[PDB]
Amino acid sequence: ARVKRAVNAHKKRRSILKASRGYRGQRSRLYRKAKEQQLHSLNYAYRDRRARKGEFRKLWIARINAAARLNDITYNRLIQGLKAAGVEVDRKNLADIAISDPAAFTALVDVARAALPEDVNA
Amino acid sequence: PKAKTHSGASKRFRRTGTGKIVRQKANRRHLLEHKPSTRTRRLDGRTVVAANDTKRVTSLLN
Amino acid sequence: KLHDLRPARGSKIARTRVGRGDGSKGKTAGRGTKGTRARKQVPVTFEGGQMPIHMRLPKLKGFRNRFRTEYEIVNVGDINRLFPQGGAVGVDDLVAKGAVRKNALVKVLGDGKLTAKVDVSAHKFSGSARAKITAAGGSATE
RNA sequence: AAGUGUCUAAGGGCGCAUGGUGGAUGCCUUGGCAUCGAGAGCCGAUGAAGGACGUGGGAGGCUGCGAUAUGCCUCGG
RNA sequence: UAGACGGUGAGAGCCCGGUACGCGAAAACCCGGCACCUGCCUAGUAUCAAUUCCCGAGUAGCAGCGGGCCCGUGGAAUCCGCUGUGAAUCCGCCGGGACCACCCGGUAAGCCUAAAUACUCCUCGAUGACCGAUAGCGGAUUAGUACCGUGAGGGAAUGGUGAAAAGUACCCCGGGAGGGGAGUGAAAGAGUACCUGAAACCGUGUGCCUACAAUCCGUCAGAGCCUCCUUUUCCUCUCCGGAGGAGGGUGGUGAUGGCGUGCCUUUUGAAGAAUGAGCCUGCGAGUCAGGGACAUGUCGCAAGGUUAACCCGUGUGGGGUAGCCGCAGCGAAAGCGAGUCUGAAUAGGGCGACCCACACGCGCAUACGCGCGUGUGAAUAGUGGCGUGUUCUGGACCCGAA
RNA sequence: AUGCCGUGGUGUAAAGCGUGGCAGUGAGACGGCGGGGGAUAAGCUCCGUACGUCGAAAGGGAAACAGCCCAGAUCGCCGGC
RNA sequence: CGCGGCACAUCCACCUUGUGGUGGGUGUGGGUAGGGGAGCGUCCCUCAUUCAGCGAAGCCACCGGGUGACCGGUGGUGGAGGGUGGGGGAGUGAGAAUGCAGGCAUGAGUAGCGACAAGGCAAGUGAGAACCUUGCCCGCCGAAAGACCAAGGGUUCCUGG
RNA sequence: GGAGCUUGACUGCGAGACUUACAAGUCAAGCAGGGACGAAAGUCGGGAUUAGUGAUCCGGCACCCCCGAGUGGAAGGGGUG
Repeated sequence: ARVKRAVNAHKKRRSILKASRGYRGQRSRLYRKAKEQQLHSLNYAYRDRRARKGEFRKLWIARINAAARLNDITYNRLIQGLKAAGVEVDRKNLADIAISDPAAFTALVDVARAALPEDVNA
Repeated sequence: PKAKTHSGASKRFRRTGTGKIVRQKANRRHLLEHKPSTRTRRLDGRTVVAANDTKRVTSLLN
Repeated sequence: KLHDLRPARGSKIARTRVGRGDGSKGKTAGRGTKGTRARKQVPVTFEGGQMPIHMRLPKLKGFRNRFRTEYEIVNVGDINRLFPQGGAVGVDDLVAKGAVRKNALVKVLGDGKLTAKVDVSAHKFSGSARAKITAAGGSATE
């Protein structure tokens, strides 16, 4: 019973290549070189989605800091004040507010300033 | 085509009526002047195979 | 029919094909080494160079008698339950009931209370067998 | 005045459309391997096996054939 | 009594060659039968006295050296061979595992002997959970050829048009090959370099990015264009379309930022400046026999189980009881038996038999259980086949030495 | 001082023991702590720890970094501490 | 930690309450050598069934689906053998052995083109001429680059195409 | 250290433990027989302990009816030392 092992292998070849399309040079043409890249690419996606989440926090923080400085207040005391106020609002939508409605951001700043106690002593 | 039994094992080990194999001790065939009767009694008799090589011995006999 | 005919559940274990990738079993597959075992099977006898147990231990004492006529052993308790009515016990009858190897001489053991008063036409009875047979009321033969 | 400011593709990259090279896969077979059963189990100094040379109306080889030469005679199909 | 296969323009019982089945041999050969021919016997069978001879000769046997038989000169028989010596013919001689007395058996050194058994160059008929052109014999084709080698020897590649050649008339470019137009053709997207026609590779057309910018040549964010497309301002031309565009969503491309040291093997340890791979396609590496062994799961039976060789028959079924494992083991062995051995005995010890929520008869006990029997229904198992894993001898996972 | 054996409680999910089947390992490295060999030496070598990590563990930090610090990735999330 | 989706042990209550499963809770789930468990897929025989020249296999592109190996539909090419399920059996899955057979790449339109004897012009055949033919010059070996035999080769000699 | 008498520098066993990969090594109260010292109780299975040793096969001496290749014997083999 000779089986002619071409077909079964071709399923892998055409699948991996059609997914690997777009890669430069001997990456989107060669099965055995493409296969390497899918391994590296997918390990990269695996860690990059998580890093992406952290990255977006970094961006949101920077923008909040910018608007906060426009209202003459730091990010530190901003978050401290909002926590004291119980305003459990995430940094994503807070940074959104910074653009959609800067006045609302100013209002939240006044709330934080009022909620903050007096100084840096305890 | 057909299994062989190790002739030395068949000439040194004795299977009992159950799943046990015993070993003859005889470190007493060369010099017997310095050995006390205590030692020769330790060697006299027949001793069950220690469980540390039965998985090998049973295949050597069979 | 054949299209409803199925194997028994738990039987027909699939053959673990060995050298078919890392997810199936492995590249080295059992022989995960580079020494002798990787390339060939060492005789089970060889221990390493030191004297194996086959020469280390002393030769089993004694010999074997060539002229040893081994007798088949008949359980008197089996006689008790097999022939509760007694009457007569022949060797052909006992082998007809399958209690002893065919075409062989026999002996009688006494391990078992004998109540059947029956004479036994056979060979080589033990003294305790005579005690039990005469207890029942029978007679020993040879 | 000072500043913002698209547009170049010599020639490369990626992806589509369409061709070429190659003859893999699929399907097949003028062909082979391994077996059961049944025969024969020898040829040859009457010149064996196997070959060179040659033979056809038409160049060469294979199969057949031997100065009677891709054939002759006889009994049958 | 034909539905086996194959072919015919596609999957045919009824189209065809055939099959089932029945016929069929002048002549030759083989076999068998018949007749002729050839060839053996004018008995030694039986009862008996046992005077005499005979029953295979440089043989047997012995000794020495060797072979081989499980038998490695060893206590070494039987058998064979060589070398020296060297007997007897029934009150004999040799063998029955050194050897000797007794006992049973057969009469050597002379010849022949079919069947049962093994094998297949070759020739029949059939089969196939065998191959389908890098497989099968190396050889499907000018194959043991071309070719290599002083030579012995070594030893390739090349299959497929189409149902039918109907192998593209004729015309036009071109020296021709080649191509286009016509035409046959179901189809030329089947044209001799040809069924199907992938990839590497080459190249063209075109959407998009790129000439101040370094990073296994990716991933994730991610603007702007391109293409597809929904709603919609809007064109009112509306029985049409949706043009261009905002917004939304696919498929490409991707400015620019972040992150990030090829794969395999071997290594204490690798991105590698350790090795290996130019790429693509195809080929290829833990498998099998055996009434093997060990263990395990399922399936037959149930103190049994099971048949091998072999016979019958038509598919692989029915028979076949020789044998195997189990059933009682211990001991060097004799041997005896739930005991057995060492041992004066075992008081002890090696090995194996015997587990109750409990009644009845019975001794002991405050209660609780020791023991002989039946159960208040109390405690249990091997064997064979098919699988799985391992293992043994078999080339033994494959390739590779000098 | 720790550590070891055993014992009575508390606590704990599997960790242990015995008997079987089938393999691997049988070349270790570094750091911390005690040593010895050495030169008061070494990214040297040889020992012990129920001391750890790598080996066989990605991630964050040490600028870069198998062995140091924190921490043991089932998968997803444009959510937090 | 939170919010959802898979899985493995143990446990709670159930359906054939250790064969086998349903709802829920807790804990667990990095992993090479290695053990174990459960599967996909190519080919082939058989049984049931069945699409199929109103177009299968194979191949190509697209859109979808599955935790994964992988699968389906549509359209195109092609033009005759494949699907589903229960079973059986493997010459069964290649990314690597300085692997093999075949084809094509990079190197690259790079090197090299073969004694340090030398070619040139005209006319002409011819679609096309440095290289062929016929003339005129030049040059070279000339004890060899000349002229005859042997071995060897086996028609390579001449004509015509 | 010293003195008198002696030979347990024994026989057949030894539960149960340590130790250890295995082989191997090591200790063992107590019991039967028989004996020594001891008026007795009691000690004694070599040396205050640890070093003074060498697996298997084969061969040799003595002993034990264990077998005895048809039987009875023997060769030879087997068991104990």
